Amino acid sequence: GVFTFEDEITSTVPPAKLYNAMKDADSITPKIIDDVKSVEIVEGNGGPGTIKKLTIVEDGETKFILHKVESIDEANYAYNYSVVGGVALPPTAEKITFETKLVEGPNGGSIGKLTLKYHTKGDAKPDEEELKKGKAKGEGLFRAIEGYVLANPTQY
Ligand code: NA
Repeated sequence: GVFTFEDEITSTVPPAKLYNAMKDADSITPKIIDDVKSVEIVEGNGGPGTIKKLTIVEDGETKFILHKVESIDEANYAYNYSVVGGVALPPTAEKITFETKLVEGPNGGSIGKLTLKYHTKGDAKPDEEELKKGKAKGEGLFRAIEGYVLANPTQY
């Protein structure tokens, strides 16, 4: 099954800047998110289809996550990736898709829509704590990208 969740967020950063930073997540995330150590491209050019391997630390243990870039829609300031391997995919989970879309907000900032698409095996539903964790991760990454732009104003 596929279960979809949307959350509306705001930023003081305007959407073209955020969107540009989002596309730079491979370099930004290991700097700001303590546990993310590295991002390696396995196949592809950064565009849709690209497979990436993230190396993280959890509890002093090195772990690996696999991502797939799904779609990048500049017209709607949209950047979509999926978690396709590693700890967030328990056996009844197939894939988790994290979509971010931005529009102009009032006061020269942004309104974002964070979509989480939790793909399960067969008739299973998402575990409640897994969903909570997934939403937190999605919002954390958004706030890492935003944090970077707010701390490095000249760069965007
Ligand atoms: Na780090």
